[PDB]
Amino acid sequence: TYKYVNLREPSMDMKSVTDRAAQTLLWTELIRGLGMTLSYLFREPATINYPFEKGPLSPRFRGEHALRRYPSGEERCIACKLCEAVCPAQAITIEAEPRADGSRRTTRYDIDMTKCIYCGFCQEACPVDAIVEGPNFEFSTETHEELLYNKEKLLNNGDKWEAEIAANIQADYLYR
Amino acid sequence: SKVKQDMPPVGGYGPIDYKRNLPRRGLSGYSMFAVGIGALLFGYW
Amino acid sequence: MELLQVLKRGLQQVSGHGGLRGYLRVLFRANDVRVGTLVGEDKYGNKYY
Amino acid sequence: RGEYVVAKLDDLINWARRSSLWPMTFGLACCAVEMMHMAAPRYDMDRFGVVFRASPRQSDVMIVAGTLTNKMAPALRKVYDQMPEPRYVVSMGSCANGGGYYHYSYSVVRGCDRIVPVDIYVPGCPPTAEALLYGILQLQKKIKREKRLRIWYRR
Amino acid sequence: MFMINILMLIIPILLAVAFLTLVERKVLGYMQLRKGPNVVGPYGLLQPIADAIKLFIKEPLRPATSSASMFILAPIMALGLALTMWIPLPMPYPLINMNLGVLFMLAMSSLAVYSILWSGWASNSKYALIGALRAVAQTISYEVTLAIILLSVLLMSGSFTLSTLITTQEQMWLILPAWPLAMMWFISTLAETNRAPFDLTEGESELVSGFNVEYAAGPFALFFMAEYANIIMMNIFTAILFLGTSHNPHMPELYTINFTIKSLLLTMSFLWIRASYPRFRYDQLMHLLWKNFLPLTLALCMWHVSLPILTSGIPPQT
Amino acid sequence: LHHAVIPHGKGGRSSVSGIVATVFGATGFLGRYVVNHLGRMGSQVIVPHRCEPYDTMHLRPMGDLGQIIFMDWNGRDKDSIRRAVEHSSVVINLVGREWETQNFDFEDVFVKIPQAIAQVSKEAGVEKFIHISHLNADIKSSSKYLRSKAVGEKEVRETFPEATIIKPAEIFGREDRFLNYFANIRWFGGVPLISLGKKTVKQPVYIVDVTKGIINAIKDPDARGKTFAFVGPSRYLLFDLVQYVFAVAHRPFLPYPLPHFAYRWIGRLFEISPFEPWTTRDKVERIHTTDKILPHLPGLEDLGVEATPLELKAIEVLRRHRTYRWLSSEIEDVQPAKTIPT
Ligand SMILES: NC(=O)C1=CN([C@@H]2O[C@H](COP(=O)(O)OP(=O)(O)OC[C@H]3O[C@@H](n4cnc5c(N)ncnc54)[C@H](OP(=O)(O)O)[C@@H]3O)[C@@H](O)[C@H]2O)C=CC1
Ligand code: SF4
Ligand code: SF4
Ligand code: SF4
Repeated sequence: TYKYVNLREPSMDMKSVTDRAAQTLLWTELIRGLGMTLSYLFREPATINYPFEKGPLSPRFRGEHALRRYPSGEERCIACKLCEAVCPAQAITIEAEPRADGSRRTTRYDIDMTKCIYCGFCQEACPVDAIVEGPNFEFSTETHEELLYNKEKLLNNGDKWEAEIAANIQADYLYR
Repeated sequence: SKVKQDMPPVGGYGPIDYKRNLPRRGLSGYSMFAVGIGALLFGYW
Repeated sequence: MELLQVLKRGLQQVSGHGGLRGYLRVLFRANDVRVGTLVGEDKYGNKYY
Repeated sequence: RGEYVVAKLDDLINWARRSSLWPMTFGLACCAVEMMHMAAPRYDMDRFGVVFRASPRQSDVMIVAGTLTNKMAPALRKVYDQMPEPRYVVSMGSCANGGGYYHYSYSVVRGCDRIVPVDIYVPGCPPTAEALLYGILQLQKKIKREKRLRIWYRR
Repeated sequence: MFMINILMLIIPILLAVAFLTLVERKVLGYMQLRKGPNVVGPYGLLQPIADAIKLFIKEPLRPATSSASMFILAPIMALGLALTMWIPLPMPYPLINMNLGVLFMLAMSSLAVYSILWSGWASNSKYALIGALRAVAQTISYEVTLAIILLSVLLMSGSFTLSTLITTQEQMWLILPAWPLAMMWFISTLAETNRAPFDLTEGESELVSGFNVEYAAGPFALFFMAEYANIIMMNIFTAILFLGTSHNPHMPELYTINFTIKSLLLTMSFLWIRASYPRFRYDQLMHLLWKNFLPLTLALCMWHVSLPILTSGIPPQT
Repeated sequence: LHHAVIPHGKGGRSSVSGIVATVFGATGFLGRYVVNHLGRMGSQVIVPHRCEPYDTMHLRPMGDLGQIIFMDWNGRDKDSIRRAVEHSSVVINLVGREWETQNFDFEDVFVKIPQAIAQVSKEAGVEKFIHISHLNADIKSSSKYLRSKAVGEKEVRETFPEATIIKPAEIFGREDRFLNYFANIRWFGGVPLISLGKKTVKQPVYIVDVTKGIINAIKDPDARGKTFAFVGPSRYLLFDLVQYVFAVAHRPFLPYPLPHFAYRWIGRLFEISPFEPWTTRDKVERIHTTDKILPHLPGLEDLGVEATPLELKAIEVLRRHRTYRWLSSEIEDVQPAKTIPT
């Protein structure tokens, strides 16, 4: 099915022709546009008072990365490199070896936050919820080097945003 | 337990308007011209 | 007359911010003089409404 | 002391510049859509004194919002060189930060910092309109800390 | 005491221009569901100060291809003539009481176009040239129509003195007998001031910035200052022509208050119109004022020359 | 030169050149070219700056990520100098001023700062030290600038004996004070010249020639303890050099002689400016000082650099000073100046 958008014929009765003549001379339809913007002047603006008011988000928000721990404090990452393999932008670099106690742990975990496309695949691929994208979106830097995170920066992010990351996961892990 | 999912209410959702609605306003062409001439005549007098 | 209720709400903001010093502090610190219910305060002094 | 008076004048000109930032109307890719949403009603960058102007000669900030290609790199430096000083550059998004999703492409400049100096890096693909607005507010606080006149006085 | 009088004229005009920028940015904002400047000073009352200081401590550059003398003369000519349009305005007592005030403003308005033509040509840029030639086209569109409209309104007043328009409209506004002329005058002032929907000499979406594309820093400010001082001046002219206020010799202050309000509301309409309509094409503007206004303006010029004669209502010569 | 300081790559921006350089006075004219060349080969550059960070921004693109490091230093603070050199293998001193400020005299920036940097560099174990003197430096000059340069050139030898001292002539380039200084005289109508510029001989050198010589001295192991004289290939008369400058710029040339004492009084008037003076009594002496012929010092050719003639690279510097009428005039339009053959 379809419909014509601009297939119409104006009635040629004298009253209609005079109505159009008044519109042409008295600018009637140009004053409706004035009336429409006049109403908006009296509507409450939709502007939030940033940084005191923040736009709403959801638990699934994909922000700054963080490396998580277990309740014991042990690192969750066991150097499986699934996040490194699935990263579309090849933003992750990992190196691992046997730890002093024998555990499988990484000696390098670098995310180039300027290659990353903030897509969430790494947290979808992680079998132990080690790597997550946190809710932080205010981490602008004054240098390109500050965005090349290493394992120390990512662990601090985890120790920093754990109280919030753990709650967001709790509210969304039943959809994953 | 029972499956819980993001589903519509049992009775469905209420009607949603989509058609163009530009209301008719103003006076007729005859009335507007009549008011216009009347203003001129008073102004001239 | 709700026109008068508008003025009283505007005056309650002055009293709801703890006087004239508080009313001007928030106006020049946040460019907003609304008064809302206090929800809590964190260890750094940030107040949430 | 004479260094106190210049410090107050330095505050004055610093205030005049961070309160009247005029970005150049310059967008490249998806990151420009989030730059429009900063001008949209919800965030309204215009209320901070930030107004877009099309001419490079009437601009104080270049927001490189999107991917920079080898074909576009000469044009970007041209409009940057034509901005009267003082001028600031804000790199928005992964593409303009370090090449982003197209870092290993034959036709993509790996970071706009290879072409022009950069003051603030806004990470994201794309950064939220609230993340770019945070970046512009960080630029303003970076201008507040300039002490040109307190360094001229001590020469 | 006359030098003080001049300063009591130009200095307030610049302050009015400075805060008309703030009013426009907020009025458009609310018509666009925004707030506009509300951070730099309470309710954005310090925004004009910041922008002025910013531009005058910014680097001004002369394009390598520019003609330096014309490049610098043009901004001076625009602001100098922008302030000169105010000295014959009765509010209610003019600074320079001219017997031919109406004609003086026409000549000064025409002379002020060359600040656009010479700025664009001196820039030696293609975008500055295109905007300059739109000024030629735009002035060819309204200049003839704008003069005859004024002539038709002066045939009810009596002379070219602007103070005499206050005497003409003492019993009744001139907008009642001449609302057809008021409509064509109002749209002619939009064209003359290069305002939307007739902002063609600049045309941001078409020419980046038009004639002033190369100007920067202080020199750009003078063009901006002149443009807004012209909006207020032309809306003051409109109020005096069609919304004449009653003059009490012993309470001249009451005139200014009523006269000031009518100019602001006419000035707000300019901001109102910029937020409501798209932009004409500079060839459609010519057809608007040559095929619609001009035929009607000539007819209304014949009518207003015959109407006083056939009703014995010819105004006094003095 | 342990494992981290072994060269790698193919001399690109992402390579490792093995050079860890501290360039003092890198925010000036000769310092932006040195940092540019060091960062082109992938060198670790430390840039101690005294000025606002806004004025160091043009230096940031000049290196890959993490290659250019900025520190804040003070000429009279010996601890700041140590923080900026203790990790470097070569130190390059480019500090200088063409005038005197209320806070730093000519002997503060040419005798004390150069000696402070040299001493701390030796105490910190730095291996190479490159000091930029002036060609016309000697104790018995009419210019404090040149008198102080000779003294500083001597304190460096006594403090860092293995230092490589380079003595350039007047350097011409884009952001220079030699060709731009002459062209900008057009604002004052005529071009004053002491003895009408007929008794002064100048041998200007190109900035890239000086920049490539300094880089070569770092990599060449035989440049230690040797004083070099970087000069151009041709010697000109000041009248002919200035006349050529106005010919390239297509500006009217109206020279007139002015007594040496009168040119000093004029220079004294310009020195009152609380900003960069247009001219000083010292600049007048330097401009009208014959460039020394030092055949006993090795030149650019001893570092593998071919001196660039002034003619080939003068239009790039002076095209900015032309009007729209003469912007497009080609290089081959102005006849070359007259040289002083040996
Ligand atoms: N005509 C020429 O160019 C010649 C150059 N030379 C020598 O080469 C070196 C650089 O010359 P050039 O680049 O042309 O001159 P510039 O003025 O362009 O550079 C001067 C540099 O030294 C710094 N400087 C000056 N005074 C101080 C001070 N008290 N404390 C700290 N830093 C200071 C400046 O720092 P900042 O800008 O931040 O204030 C700047 O970085 C100088 O030693 C000069 O004598 C010798 C022969 C010819
Ligand atoms: S969010 Fe996507 S692009 Fe970023 S690190 Fe994870 S997988 Fe890679
Ligand atoms: S997917 Fe998880 S466990 Fe595997 S390497 Fe990445 S962060 Fe470590
Ligand atoms: S950083 Fe992301 S949003 Fe921005 S241009 Fe690149 S892919 Fe698009």
